[PDB]
Amino acid sequence: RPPGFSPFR
Repeated sequence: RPPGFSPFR
């Protein structure tokens, strides 16, 4: 869970 991560599914 890195910084600036985006939503999935």
